[PDB]
Order: sequence, then structure tokens, then C-alpha cells
Amino acid sequence: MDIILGIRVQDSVILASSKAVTRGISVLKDSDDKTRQLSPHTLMSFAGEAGDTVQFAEYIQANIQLYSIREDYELSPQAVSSFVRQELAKSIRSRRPYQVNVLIGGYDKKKNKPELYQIDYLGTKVELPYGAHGYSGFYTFSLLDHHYRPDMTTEEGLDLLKLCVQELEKRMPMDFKGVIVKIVDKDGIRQVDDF
Amino acid sequence: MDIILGIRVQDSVILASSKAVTRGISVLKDSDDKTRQLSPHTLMSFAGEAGDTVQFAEYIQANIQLYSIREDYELSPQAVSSFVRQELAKSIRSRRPYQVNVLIGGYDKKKNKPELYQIDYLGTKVELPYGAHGYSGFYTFSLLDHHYRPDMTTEEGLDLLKLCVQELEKRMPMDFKGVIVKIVDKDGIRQVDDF
Amino acid sequence: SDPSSINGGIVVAMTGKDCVAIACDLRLGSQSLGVSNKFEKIFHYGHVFLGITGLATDVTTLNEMFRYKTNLYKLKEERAIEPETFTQLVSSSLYERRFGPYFVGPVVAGINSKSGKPFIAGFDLIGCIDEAKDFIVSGTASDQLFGMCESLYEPNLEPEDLFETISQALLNAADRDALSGWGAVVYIIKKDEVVKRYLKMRQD
Amino acid sequence: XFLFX
Amino acid sequence: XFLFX
Amino acid sequence: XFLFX
Amino acid sequence: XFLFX
Amino acid sequence: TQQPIVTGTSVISMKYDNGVIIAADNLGSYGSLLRFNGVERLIPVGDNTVVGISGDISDMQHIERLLKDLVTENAYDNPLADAEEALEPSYIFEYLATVMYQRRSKMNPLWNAIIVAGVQSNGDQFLRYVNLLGVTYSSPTLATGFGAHMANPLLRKVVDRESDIPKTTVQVAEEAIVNAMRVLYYRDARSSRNFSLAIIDKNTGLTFKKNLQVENMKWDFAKDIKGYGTQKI
Amino acid sequence: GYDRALSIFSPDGHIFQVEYALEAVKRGTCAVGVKGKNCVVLGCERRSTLKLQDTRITPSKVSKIDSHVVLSFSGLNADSRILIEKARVEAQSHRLTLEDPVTVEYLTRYVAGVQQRYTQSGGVR
Amino acid sequence: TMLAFRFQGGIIVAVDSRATAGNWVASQTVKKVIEINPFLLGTMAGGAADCQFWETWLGSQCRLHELREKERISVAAASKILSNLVYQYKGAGLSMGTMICGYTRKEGPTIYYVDSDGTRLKGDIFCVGSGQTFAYGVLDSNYKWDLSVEDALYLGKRSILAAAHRDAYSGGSVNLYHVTEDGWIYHGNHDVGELFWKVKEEEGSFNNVIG
Amino acid sequence: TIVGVKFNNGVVIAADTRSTQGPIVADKNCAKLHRISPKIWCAGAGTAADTEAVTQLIGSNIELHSLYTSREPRVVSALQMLKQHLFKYQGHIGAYLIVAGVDPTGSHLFSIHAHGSTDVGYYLSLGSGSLAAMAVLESHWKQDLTKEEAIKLASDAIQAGIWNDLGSGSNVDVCVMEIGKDAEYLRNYLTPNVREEKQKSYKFPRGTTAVLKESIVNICD
Amino acid sequence: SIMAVTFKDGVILGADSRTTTGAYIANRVTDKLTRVHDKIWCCRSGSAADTQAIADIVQYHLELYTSQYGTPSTETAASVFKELCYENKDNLTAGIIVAGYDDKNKGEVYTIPLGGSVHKLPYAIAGSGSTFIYGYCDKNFRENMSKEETVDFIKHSLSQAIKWDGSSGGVIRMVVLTAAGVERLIFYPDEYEQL
Amino acid sequence: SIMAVTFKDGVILGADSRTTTGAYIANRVTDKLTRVHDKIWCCRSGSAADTQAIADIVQYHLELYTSQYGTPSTETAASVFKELCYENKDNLTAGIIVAGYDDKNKGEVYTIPLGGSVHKLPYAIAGSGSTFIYGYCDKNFRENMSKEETVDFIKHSLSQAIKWDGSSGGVIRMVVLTAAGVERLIFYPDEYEQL
Amino acid sequence: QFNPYGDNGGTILGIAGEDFAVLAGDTRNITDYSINSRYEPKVFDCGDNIVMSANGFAADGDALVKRFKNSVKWYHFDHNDKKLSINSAARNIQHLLYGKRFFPYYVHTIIAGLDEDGKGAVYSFDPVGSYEREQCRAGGAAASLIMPFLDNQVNFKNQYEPGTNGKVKKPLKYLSVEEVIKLVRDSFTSATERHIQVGDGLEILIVTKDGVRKEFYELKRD
Ligand SMILES: [Cl-]
Ligand SMILES: [Cl-]
Ligand SMILES: [Mg+2]
Ligand SMILES: [Mg+2]
Ligand SMILES: [Mg+2]
Ligand SMILES: [Mg+2]
Repeated sequence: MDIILGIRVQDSVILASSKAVTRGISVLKDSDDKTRQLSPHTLMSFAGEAGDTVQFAEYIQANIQLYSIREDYELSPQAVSSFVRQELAKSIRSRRPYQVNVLIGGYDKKKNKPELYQIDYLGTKVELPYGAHGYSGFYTFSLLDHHYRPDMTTEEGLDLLKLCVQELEKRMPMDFKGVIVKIVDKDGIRQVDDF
Repeated sequence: MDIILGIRVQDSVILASSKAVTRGISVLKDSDDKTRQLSPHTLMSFAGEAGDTVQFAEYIQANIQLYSIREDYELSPQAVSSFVRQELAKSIRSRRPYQVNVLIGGYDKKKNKPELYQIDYLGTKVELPYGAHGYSGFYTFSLLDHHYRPDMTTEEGLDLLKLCVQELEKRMPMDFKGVIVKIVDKDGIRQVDDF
Repeated sequence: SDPSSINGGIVVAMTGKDCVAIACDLRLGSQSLGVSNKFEKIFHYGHVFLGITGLATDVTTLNEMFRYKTNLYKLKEERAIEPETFTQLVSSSLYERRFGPYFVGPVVAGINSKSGKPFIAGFDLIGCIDEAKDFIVSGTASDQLFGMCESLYEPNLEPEDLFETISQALLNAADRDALSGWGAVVYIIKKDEVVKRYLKMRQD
Repeated sequence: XFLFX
Repeated sequence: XFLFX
Repeated sequence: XFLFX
Repeated sequence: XFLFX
Repeated sequence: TQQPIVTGTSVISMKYDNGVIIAADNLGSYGSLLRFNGVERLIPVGDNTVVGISGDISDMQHIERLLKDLVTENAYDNPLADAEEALEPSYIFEYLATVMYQRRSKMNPLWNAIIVAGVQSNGDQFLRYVNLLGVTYSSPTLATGFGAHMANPLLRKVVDRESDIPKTTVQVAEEAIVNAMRVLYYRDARSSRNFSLAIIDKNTGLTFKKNLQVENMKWDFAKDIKGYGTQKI
Repeated sequence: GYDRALSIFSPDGHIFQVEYALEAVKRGTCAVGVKGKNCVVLGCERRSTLKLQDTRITPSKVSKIDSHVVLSFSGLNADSRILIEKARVEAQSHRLTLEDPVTVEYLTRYVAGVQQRYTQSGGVR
Repeated sequence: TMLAFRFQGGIIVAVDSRATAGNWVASQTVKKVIEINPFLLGTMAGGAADCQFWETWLGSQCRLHELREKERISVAAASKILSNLVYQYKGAGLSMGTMICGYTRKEGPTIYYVDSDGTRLKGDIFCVGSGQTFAYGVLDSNYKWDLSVEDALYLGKRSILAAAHRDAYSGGSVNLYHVTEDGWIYHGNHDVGELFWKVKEEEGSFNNVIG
Repeated sequence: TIVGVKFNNGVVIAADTRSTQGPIVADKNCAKLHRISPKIWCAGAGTAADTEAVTQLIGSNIELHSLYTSREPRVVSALQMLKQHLFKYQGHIGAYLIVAGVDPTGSHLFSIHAHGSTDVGYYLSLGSGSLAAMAVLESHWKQDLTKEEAIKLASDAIQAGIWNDLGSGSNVDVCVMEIGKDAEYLRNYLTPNVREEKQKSYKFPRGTTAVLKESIVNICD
Repeated sequence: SIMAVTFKDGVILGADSRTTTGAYIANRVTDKLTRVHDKIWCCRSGSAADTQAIADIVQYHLELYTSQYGTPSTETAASVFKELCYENKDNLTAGIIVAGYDDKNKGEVYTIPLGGSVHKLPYAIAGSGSTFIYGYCDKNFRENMSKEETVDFIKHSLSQAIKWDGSSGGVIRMVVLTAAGVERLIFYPDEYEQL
Repeated sequence: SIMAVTFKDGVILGADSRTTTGAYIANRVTDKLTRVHDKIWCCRSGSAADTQAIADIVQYHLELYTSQYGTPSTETAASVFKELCYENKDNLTAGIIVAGYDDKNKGEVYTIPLGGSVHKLPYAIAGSGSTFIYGYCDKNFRENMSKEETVDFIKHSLSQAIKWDGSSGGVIRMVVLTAAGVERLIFYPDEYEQL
Repeated sequence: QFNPYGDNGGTILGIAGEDFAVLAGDTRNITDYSINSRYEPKVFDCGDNIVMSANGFAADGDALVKRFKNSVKWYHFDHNDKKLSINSAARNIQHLLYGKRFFPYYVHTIIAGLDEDGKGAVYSFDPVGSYEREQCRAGGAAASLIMPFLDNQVNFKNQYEPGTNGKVKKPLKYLSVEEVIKLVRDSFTSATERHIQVGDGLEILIVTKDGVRKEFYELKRD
């Protein structure tokens, strides 16, 4: 767990998440998917404490899937982000808090708009045009401040994302073994296989 | 400073040293030469505490070069390694010790033999067929135990070294931005430009 | 690791002649890193306004909590809560968490719909009420705001004049604090009209 | 912070 | 602190 | 305090 | 410890 | 780095129209133990200065020796040692202030709070404080330890600012000091009833009063106080 | 420490110890320096009253201070070794701090500075 | 935040002007570029006093060099005087980041990074300070060797602006310098108060901010 | 600075009006005199939220007790309920109170500390300025004070705190609880710290502040 | 400085009147002699809060005891004190002397130190100032003293305790427990200081 | 437990004989009364090592004083003790009572606590066991006592100090300093315990 | 353990005009919650038309001022009674402060006077010698209260020209000595109200080509 990025463009949300899983002085895995589909049009990437990350992601996934079956209806990204924030807001004052930071990329089918939410382990929610967790932000935010435009296409968003990964691969101390990229739009969630 | 390797083969000593210089969450440089020529047939690679490494290397370089001028004669790799060890052995009980680990690769012109010395910051000297400092050893020693033969050529030594760098690039957490490779033989010291 | 100065931010509230003003910066950061420049810290429950500074998770949580409580209040009482009453509800709710408190510096501002009297109040994180005629300050630049308000403020300002005073108090205080700024919002509140203005300030 | 004559 | 012959 | 970009 | 009326 | 062992408590002082008054109790405390009862903490230097010292008594005795030596050294090759080139309160203070700050700067302080009270050659009242940190300040009223908390408030009711000094007589000023010493005996747990008081007047010179006692104390009301709340008997 | 001022002025304004040091140089074997268009040549005399010498090991008259600078001398052989040693140390010290070998002028100025220091230091000739 | 990068047309040097005492913004008008001589610049990051004191001291040592050697000091020799000085004080708690930027005949345009833990690196690009990562993000993604003097000056300015915005401990104004074979040239003090909005409007960037 | 002084036919309590937030004055005119019951009042020092919360809680329970028993509440009841509450929390509720009042038993004056210890006296002082106040009380107090003498002594004791203690300042609040009479709460009894006229008006020319957006906010349903 | 002394006609409790916060005297007229029953009193030393809370609970227990089983013994009172002090030893700082008059058992004194142990004695001394009068009290105490002799013994003893202990001072309160009833005595500085 | 008492004919020093390492008695027959000059003695309390080292140096100083300037005053002896104790206060644990007989000044007693302050007194008590006899000694001490009265005063006082202090015990040693000369006295448990 | 530092509170304020400069400071000296003095000056005439204040730990402040005054005296002796320029004084004080880099003077130093062109100058120092010339600087306990007010009223920060759509800034101009003393008095009355360590008295030292004038004003004593 280290690098998770998110870019909201005109008609989609793009999440990029590092593939490296490192324990001590060994990269145990270089093909790790640090994301769970919460619903057909909502995707959550995650990063933080080992074990906590997946345990939290799957717990949220189960709760949203339960809601979907009960109401035969998909919760809005805004609704899911608010649910996730409250779970983390409860967690931080628990005996052992979830040390997990998440990005929630969703496409609201009622509004026909992409939505990106950045939530830290304290339960600090913000809606953003672009978001990052950990040391990634210290490079990508300034870069996106410069190159990002609100009316960009998915393809322009992927080129803008390539520019972020290149910068991180140049200046980041740790080898994060590239990123898995996923797009969330009106047609649901799909993975870019060649990045 | 992180990765310094050394392999003594039939007719040469090969030193490989990482090019990355990292401070905090920034790779400041990716083309750093972590070595000093002590004499025409003696090369010292170094790794450890920032500032201490170069200050120590250049101090040793100056002392060996002074000896060369005074006696119009090149000190043996064994003699240089013993001098370096004593300097570190003094250092460790100083007010502020040099936190520097070194490999000394030399070609003894009198014996017509390559010699590799591994010296840690405590002044712990060993002559080895292959050596490493820091976390590098935890991968390369077992690898070289398997693949290393004493009668190998310089070319076989470089292929054996490529096998070490590949393993480190696969399993090491940090991005060390490849290695500068240098060969020490009867004809002196030269750098491999394409590695 | 000081909860009250991780995210940063400021709120200031002033009284005028038959009006109140409440202003806040828009910055949300993680220490040195600025993250959001749209993070508003002022909420309203009917005609009662609440500004909250401190830990952003607790700002969001308390907003959702007071919306919850004021909605039930209104259903049972069949009328909107008044600033004097809301102030007591905030104090009650904060002191309920006396030995595990919300890391916040809330500020109530509004006009009593019955008496027409302008009202402002401030709180510490465990619910102590700080009632004031003149002004209330809160956040990482509270020292700066205290200095600006105490010198710039004068009683019985007209809404248009009060706007200039509170805006200049916030802006100049935010510019001397690293963790405050990145935009600002000012609410001018009259008996039966409320104007909201986004200020232009330096984005560093 | 807290308020404290 | 407390009060304490 | 002393001053420290 | 040492020796110490 | 020190820790004070045998300690002296409050030293209190104030200016009046013609001079200065300074007082300090005769106790050398050993923590909670009131071990020594015959300790003089007011040390006259010539006939125009009194140095009142609180804090560590071993360091106080050291300062006594320095001041005693200062008088000897000033007399050397000085025909006007008892006239124009006699030691002034300002000279004695600045010397101590130099030493106190030098010792704190070597992380080996003299664990004391000192008040130099006296009258200059031109008749001007001198009253200035210095402590183990080398911190110096002057005021119409000065006090150390508990004196700062309890005496100053009472003495400032008499001389609240500079303009009140000419209006304050030696009778009124002494009365305020003696009253302050009684209050400190009521409320300071490391104070004694026995104390010394010194007056340096520009006309009548140095008057050093020993073996004074706190008197006219109010204790009678104690008999009426029963239990800590409910208890009637 | 031995403090005596050995190098001092005489009535006529001479420092005899410095002038007597020149007599020691005048006694020494001849040394010549000639610089051409693209080279310098240092020629040195070796007195032929010494046969059965071992020319392999006998200290050479011309000494390398660095790879690019050489020093020959006339006068006391033992004295020359101390100047050469100091010059060689300064040559390595210059490379270490300036990251550039000494200029010939700089190395000369240093050696000349050492010689001068011994003309107004106590306890030394 | 301070950067210095080498390119076709010499060296660009850009610094912010903010001074902090924790979260207290102490100054917005601090000079973080020291003019050692007409061909040498020094950038200042870390302890204000440590940087300011030892870089004015460095200027004195560089002056003494050209008096003794009748020749301007090399960038290498100047940087190494400062690195050898701070190395003597290693562990004492000095806080200094500096880039010694200048031109000489033998070296050409040269940049040396020197910090208080004794590190001395020659390099083409450096970003130093609390906001170095924000500057790197913009500089690296737009940097080419074949930049024009006009585009290089802007990128340096834009990179500081990027860090001034995101980094809480950077801002005030941008100080620009251009180092050529003819020496250093000052390219003005640019207040972020006006520069941010001017850049936002003209460039169309900073869409995260409420326009 | 808070004080309590007993007199002939009752008891008087007084307090300053400064509220601090470190070295900063948060409230220049805060009310430290609290009503537990009509004729039982409480001066509070220490943690501001704790003094208000503990005084309101016991005041609530005293009212319910007074209704239950059909009797006017007693000071010892407020004293006992406060000290048992504070003791249970082992000093973590930082309330230092001077409890005074009149009841069918007579006039009473007590102090309570955060750890739950109570003291009885004719004159008491608590807070950062208690030593400045106690110096005045020890100097000027006597047996058989009148109402007007007790108010003077109490306000003088608070003034000592206001001037000499940095923790205390601004105004003097007083509450007089006399037997057979209604308790009179004298809010801002003395105001000896009025802000002098400012040298200049900092009223800005309208349009001085740069604005990006305007919008009407909907407060109505 | 507190003490309780048995004599011919019953028992006398004695105490100083000083309460301290560090070196500040919070109360100079404190009453440390407190009634838990008609003719069972205690001397309180240590925490003012702890000793008050304990005495209040004991008074409650003995009032409830009296309602059911009639007048409790002094031993019974000491047992209730012990039970509270022993079972809550980790959270209490209370040095209590229990003294009472029975018609059968006459004057009895029980001391309860910090641990919560019970010690029945002819006389007891406790508090910080007791240390200074162990020598004096041991040499001067006699069994079956008269009322006037016991009052002089306590007065002289506490006089010395007050003189040497900074933590002790003010007035000397005394409570006389006999068949006659309960008598309160007080002695002011001007009397006891010059003994 | 140590004390020195001036009387009509001169001064008497008194001490117990107990040396402890924690609760173990390393020496039960210690001599804490030590000669620094013919008729200037000291009582030693605190560190056995520190007090011995000090007394040895003082004895050296007064021997060298006597060789040059003749017999030193008791005040002079106390000054030398003070100088050592004051100047080395950070490294010493020494509570010393200096007692001597002049023909002019008669019996004099100087006490030097931990700080290195000097206090001239009619009598002095010091050591752990002194705390228990402050009350007793203050009440029973008279000026110009006889030899037999002073011996009884010291005997009774140290008897109580020993009885209550676990750190004090063994025999009671005494040294009598008069114009007549120097007399050593000893008193065994069987005598002093049953006083 | 012995702590060699203390906080004596107080606050100081330096403003530079066209042909003058003021250095103001409250006269209150404190330790913890106690007042030591209501009138203890900490703004000094050091000679050569330089006024100096070293606010924070009084002992270190007095030592520094004492050493600088001595530095001015020896500057005259060693350089033929030459006048010490404010810029030369500032650099000298940097070396005084940095000389104790590893055991600092716990003070915020401000000096005021005239530059060599006769124009008002204010220099401000951190505890270890970093200095900067400014039009405006507040130092000490209430610096955080006063400084943003000075930014607004002296340098006209965040103030735009009415009706210019926040495009034209309020133009910078020098203030009259009368207008500057108004800002100083209002700064100190505001700081006195909201800071417990500030009050008692205000002492202003005004520096013109004619010399050094003093003005004293009462502050609230609570
Ligand atoms: Cl009690
Ligand atoms: Cl021994
Ligand atoms: Mg800001
Ligand atoms: Mg910023
Ligand atoms: Mg006492
Ligand atoms: Mg004030």
C-alpha cells in the first residue's frame, strides 16, 4: 500500500493504484489490485495499514451490496461516500481504529455526472476534481493544478495520469511497480490492461 | 547511498554501485558515482551516512595519492585495505565516527591477481570472492553462492552481476536507479557505459 | 499530532446595527499539504448559523449531528430553534463528550426572530459558552483575529460597513497563518435577508 | 484551548 | 496540587 | 522563536 | 549501594 | 545544575518619601523542616545599602563573603573610601547582577532572589531585584517568593506608582511592611514569626532592627469553626 | 620550547643567518632550469668525488611534488626533504579543497612562504 | 521552496520569500538568493540565521580567494568551502539547504546542491525546501534542455507558484534570476497575490480554486 | 479571582470577569457568579465548562429536591452533592467553587476544591488571584462586619486580584445573600477597566474588499 | 500534626489547624477532629478530600449501625475505617487516628496508617509533624494521666511538632471524650509557641 | 544519629555506631567521631566514603596550618570543612558537625548540612535519626550545663533517635573536649535502651 | 533540573516613516501570572541615532543591548569617531546573536533609526541573528495580535481601490509621525485588552535627524 490517485474528468472518474505490496526489504507482490467495486457505478481504492485496508474495503463492499439487494436500487456515489465517512468517523474513536485512506470514484446515473471523493482514516471527506493519498499528493497536486482542465475527455485524463505516474517513478524513493488504472463512467467500471 | 556490490573473477574485480541519491521523499539525483580511484589499479566504492561517505573516500584518496608521489610507487591493494581499515578502526572510538562502509577492488601487479576487500564502518576487513554492503547482501550472497565460479571471465562476471541487479530491481523496496559498473584489472580502471 | 491544527482554518463572527456577520476561510489541508480550497466551515439550521473550526472530521460530524437535532426540535416544537436556545444545545452536546471531546471551536451567529436582537457566541471544545456583544473568533489564527477584531471593530456598524470590517479582519489574520486562507466566505445576516459573499484573497 | 480568576 | 499535619 | 521554503 | 545515623 | 537545600523565604521592600524599607524573616528551612531560626538574611554594605537575599543559604553566605571582600577591595588605594568614592547601592547591585547572570550562563547558578535596597549619594532611593537567572527589574515595591504574590498587592495599595512615593511617610511605609510580614506568617508554610527590618533614610541614615516579632494576630474566630460542612459540634 | 631569535638584523641592516644560508646554497651542487616553447628542462650537477654509489636508490636531485610539477634545489640535502614533503602535502590538500591541482605559481608561493616563516620564527634557522 | 535548473541558455534560479516560525508567517519579503559576486549565486533554505550568516561568510571567503589568486573562485571550490564548513558542525544542529549556482570559463554553467548533513552534489536540476516536491512536479513534467530563456524563466516562476499555492510553509513572492556567460541577471520580484490570478486567467490552470 | 465574606445578617460573594485561553483574554466580561437556587449562589474558578456544568447539574437536582421535600434548599445540600460529584471524578472535573447562601438554618459560606475537599470560613478566596485577594482579606477582615463593609472588603479583595494577578481583570461581580430578604445579584458592581477612546476610526470606504461572487441565501421553507 | 491520648477518665484527640497546597496555607483554621458518632471521633491526616470522603461514609455506616443494633464500639468504628482504607489503599492517601469513649472499655485509640492496617495503642501520633515528637512523646507519656496532665502533654507535643514542621501550624484544637460528655478546647499561638 | 553539645567546661560530641547498606548493617561498631586536630573533632553523617575523604583532607589542612601559624580556631576548622562541602556540593553527600575547644572561645559547635552552609549553634543534631529528637532536644537543652548533665542529655537524646530510627543503633560513642584534655566515653545497649 | 531561560513577557513595535522611525514597547515586566514592574523600560537610545529593544527573556535582552552599546563605543575608538550606520549596526548585531548560536539569546530584537539617505529604517532579528529591513514589525508576546493590523494599516494589505472590481490596490504612501503614533497607541490598547502580559504603560522613542524624542502613555493595569 502507498500510491492511490483519482482524476474526475468531463464524463468519467479515473482511479490509479500502485501494484507493489512490500513487507520489510522484500516486494512480496507486484500485481496487487488495491480497489473493490462497491456497486456497478461506484469503485473504492484504498491504502494504509496492512490487513486493515482489505478488511475495511470488503466490509464496506458487503454493506453496499446488501443495500442494493434489499432496495433493488444502486446508492448514489454521494450516499456511499457519506456512509464510508461515517464508518471511518466511528472507527477513529474505537479501541483500534481502521488506519485506511480511500478514494471513492463513482458515476451518478440520476445527475449524469462523475464524482470523486477523498476520505482519510479520520473520516475527513472532500469532493475533488483530482485527489491523492500519502506522499503521492506532494507531487501530483501541483502537477494537476497546472495541467488539469475540467472539460477533458477520458483519453486526455489517461495522458494526464501517465504524466503523474512518470513524475512519481522519477522522484519517489520506493519502487511501487507501476499502477492498475480503472475508469468509472455511465457504462460502469472497466480496467485499462496496458498501462 | 544504498547498494554497493563487488565480484572478484579470474583476472579482474568488478564493482557495481547504485546511482540514486535520496533525501526524504525526493530522489535528488539518479547519476551519482559512489566510488573514488585511490591509485591506477585500486578503486574504492562506499555507502553510509550522508556527507561522511564522500568526506572519508576523498580523505583516503588524498592519503594514497600523497604516498604514490612520495615513494614514486603504487601501494598494493592489501596495503591500501589495511590503511583504510586502521582509519575506520580509529574512527569508531572517535567523538563522531565515520558511518561509511567500503569495498576496495584492486589488481596486485606484483602477484598478477585481482583482490576484493569488504570493510564496514567498525573497521571489519575481509577478503572475499564476492562482497556487498547494506540490505543488498541478503539477496546477492545466496545468488552468488549458487552461480559464482572462481575461474570466470570478466564477461561472465558482468552477466553474473546483471543477475544480481535484476534480483535487486525485482525484490528491493526502494528505486536505486540502476548501477554504475567499473572493472579493475592489469590495465587499470575503466567504466562500463551501457548497463 | 495536535488535532486542532492538522486541517487548519478560521471562523469570525461580528454584530452590527440590527445585523450579524459570520465569515470563514475555505482551506482544508493535512499539515503542510493543502488538499481542498472549497471546504466551507459555516452551516445554518433555519435562521441560526454555526461556524466550526478544528479537526475537519469533527466539523463534518457535528454539522450532521446539529442538523439531526434541530430537525427533531422543529418537528416537536413546531417552530425554528433560536440562537440563544441553539447555543445551549451546542454546549450540552459538547460537554456530553467531556472526557473524549470533539476537537472543534464552534461559533453561533443569528438574529432572534421574536426580539430581533443580533446574537453571537463562541465555545471551547468541551462546550463552555463565550457570549459577546462585539465579536467571536476561532481557529489556528485566533490570536491574529483577536488583534484585528479588537482594533478594527466599532459598535452599531451598518451591514455594508460591517461586511468590510469582518472581511479585512479575516483576510489580514489568514495571511499571517500558514494553515488558514485559500479563499474566504462572508455571511451578512439581516432580520429577513441573508447575503453570502466569496472574498478574493492571496492563494498561498 | 480550553477556557479557564 | 491537592490539599493536604 | 527562530525563523525557518 | 554505598555505605551510609 | 544545583538544587537548593537550606532555603530562606520572602524578602519584601518598598520606597517611601526619604528612603527605602526592606524586611525578611530569620528562618533557614530544610525542605518542610524549619531547621535554623537565627539566620540573618539582610546584609548591610557600608551605611547606605542593605542586600536582602532569599533562596539557598549556602549561596547567600557566599554572596555575604563577596560583598565583605568588595568593601575591603574598594578601600585599597582609596583615600575617599568613606566619602566620594564610597560604595553606592547601584555599584553593589550591578556587581551582583553581573555575577548572577555569569553563573546562570555557566549553568551553575547562585540559587537566590536578591533585592538591593539603599540611598544613592545624591539622595535618590535605590531599589532593584536580581535572581538566579540574572533577571533584573525595579519598582516602588519589590518582593521575592510568596512576598511577590501576597506582600506586593498590600504594599502597592500604599505606593501604586512613582507619584505616590513623596506622599508616603516612613511611619506609613513601615506599618505596611510589618502588616505584610504578618500576612506571610498566616499563609506561607516556610515562614517564621521572628524577622529583621532595615530602613535606609537619606537624613537619619541606616536603621537596622533585629528580633522583631509578628503581633496583633487574629486567631479568636477559629473557635467558632467546627467540622468541614455539616458537623454542628 | 626553544624561543631564541636566531635570524635577527645587524647594524648595517642585514640578517646574517639568511645570508649565511645563501652561502650553504652557493656550496651546493649546481642546478639549472631552462624553459622552451612547449617544455621546461631541469638540469642538475652530481659531484664525482663519490664513486661506489648506488644510483638506483640514492635520492634523485629532481623531486615530483605532483604529477604535473617538479622541484630541484641547491644547498643542504636534508633541508630540501622538509620543503618537498610540505609541498607534496599542500599539493594533495589543494586538490581536496579546490578540486583542482596547484598552479606552479601557487606551489612556489607556498614553498617560498615556508622559507620566509623560518627567517622570523623563534628557535629555528 | 527554491529551485535551480541548467538549460540551453544557462541557469534559471527561482525562490519564494516566506519565513515561518511554526504556523506563524513571520515574513513574506525575505531575500533567499545571496549575490556572492557578479557570476555566483547562493540559494537559502532551512534555518534563516544559519543560511543567511554562513552564505554571507562564504561571500567573504570567495572575495579573499580572488585577492590571493587574482582569479574568480570556481563554483566547485565555492560550494566545497561551504560543504567543508557545515561538515565541521555536523551533529551540532545546523539547518541549511543551498544551491551554489554560477558560471566560470573552465566549468561553464554549474549548480552544486550543499546541505547541513554534508551532502554536496553537482547536477542539472534541484528543488530544495518544504515545498520542493510541488516544484519538482511542475518543473520535471515541463522541463526540456532546449527551452528558450523566456520559457525557462516562466517555468522556474510557475514551479515556485505551484509550491507557494500547495505548500503552507511557502509563498509571499517569487524572486527570478538568470545566469549566463556574462554573469547573473535579476528578473524581478513577483507577488503571488497578483501572479496567481494573472497565471490562472492567462494559462487557464488552477481549476481546483474558486475563480 | 473569587471571594466569599460573611457579615452580620448573611454572606456576600464576588468575582472578576476575565476568561483566559492561554495568555489571551477570550471573554472580558464573563459571569462567574452562578445561581444554584434563588438564595444559594456559587462563585466558580478553574476549568470554565466544568464550573458551569457542575453548578447547573447540582442546581437542577437541588430544584427537584426542593419540590420533592416542599422545603427551601440548604447550602449543605448543594455542598454535599457538589463534593461527592467532584470526589467521584478524582479532580478531573476542574471546578474550584465558593458556595454561599441563606436557608432556614441560617447564612453559610464554604469552598469546594476539584478533588472534593470542602472548607468552612468567614472569608475565603479561590483562583489564580486568591493570594492577592487573601492578602487584602487577612489585612482588613474583622468579626461583626456590616452588609456595606462586607461588600467593600469583597470588592477590594477582587480588585487586588484584577490589578496584581494577570489571570484576573476587567469588572467586579457581586451577589449579596441577606437573611429574610431576596438575594441581590449586582452584575458589573464595579467597572474600573473601561477601554479609552481609540485615536482613529478604522471604518473602511465601501468597496475596499475585493469580492468574487454574491448570492441570496434561502433561510425560509 | 495529630494525636489521640487515652487517660484515667477517657481519651483526648489533638490536632493543628493547617491545610497546605505546596507551601501555600489554603486554610489556617482547619478542623481535623471530626465526629463519626456522639463519642467516637477521628483525627484526619493526608488528603483532605480522601479523609473527608472516608469520615462521611463511616458516619453514615455508624448512623445506620445505631438505628439497627444501638451504640457501636470504638473497635467497630476503627474496623469500618480500616475496611475503606485497606480495600481502597491504591486510590487513598489517608492517615486516620480513631478515638472513642465506651462506658465498659473507657478511652480507646486505634491508628490506621496508609496501608489500612489497624493498631490499638495507649496513645497515637500521626501526620508529617509527628516525626519530630516521637522522642518527646515516648519519654513524657504515662498511662492513667489526669485530664490536665493529658491536655499539657498534647499541648507541649503539638507545640514542638508545629515549631519544626512547616506543614503544621495555626491553632491547637483538642476534643475531650469522657463519661461527662464532649468538650472542645482551642489553644492560640501566643500561648503554645512560648512553652 | 549524631550531635554536639556545648556546656560549662567545653563541648561533648555524641554518635551511634551503625553503618548501613540498604537494611544490612555493614558495621555495628563504627566510630563517627573523628579527630581533625588535638581538640577539634567532627561528627560524620551521610556517605561514609565522602565524610572520610573530607575529614582526611581537613586533618591535612589543619596539620599544615599548625606547622606555619600554630593552633587553628574551631571556626577555622569549620571554614575548611565548609569550603570542601560547598565547592563540591554536586558530588558530596556529607552532613558534618564540627566541635572544638579553645581556651579563649571555650566550647564551640558548627553544623554543616548538605548545601555546605555553616551554622554556629549552642548544640547541633544531624543524621536520619535526628528528626525524631528535635522536639525532645529543644525541650531538654539548657546552656552552661555540667559535664554529667550534658552526658545524660546526649545519652537520652541518641537513645530515642536509635529507638525510632532503623538507620541508627549499636553503641553510643561520646568524646569530651575540655581544658583537662580529651576523654572517650562508650554506652552499650543494655544501659541506654531501658532509659 | 535548572532552566537557564525565562519569559518576562511584554511586546515591542517598530514603524518607519519617510524622514523618521518609531520604536515602541510596553513598560510591563512579568514572570508567570505576577507583575514584577509596571515601569521597566526596554527601548534604549544606543547612540548614533539608533534605538534598540530586545524583548523576551529580559536578562538576555539587557545583556545584548549592553553589548551592542559597548560595540558602538569601540566602533568610535577604532574608526576615528565614525557614525555607525543603521545597516552596519544590524550586521554587527547579527554577529552578536549568532556568536551564541548554540546557547541563544531568547529575544526578538528590533532597532530603528535613519539609513544613510536620511530615510526611516526598522530592522528586526530572530534569536540567532537572521535580520531583515522592513517598514513595519511587531515583536514579543502580542506580536501575533498587532502584526496583521500593521500589515493592513501601514502596508495597506488586502485593501483595494473602491469601485475598481478589486483590480487596483490601495497605493502605498509614507505615514506622518502623527498618524504612526495613532497606530502605535491603538495597537497597544488592543493588545492590552486581549493579552494578559501587555499593559501598565507605553513608551515610544521617535528618531529624526534632530535626535531621539520620548513619549509616554498610560495603559490599563489589569
Ligand atoms: Cl479538612
Ligand atoms: Cl565510617
Ligand atoms: Mg495563509
Ligand atoms: Mg501556501
Ligand atoms: Mg509551623
Ligand atoms: Mg492586560
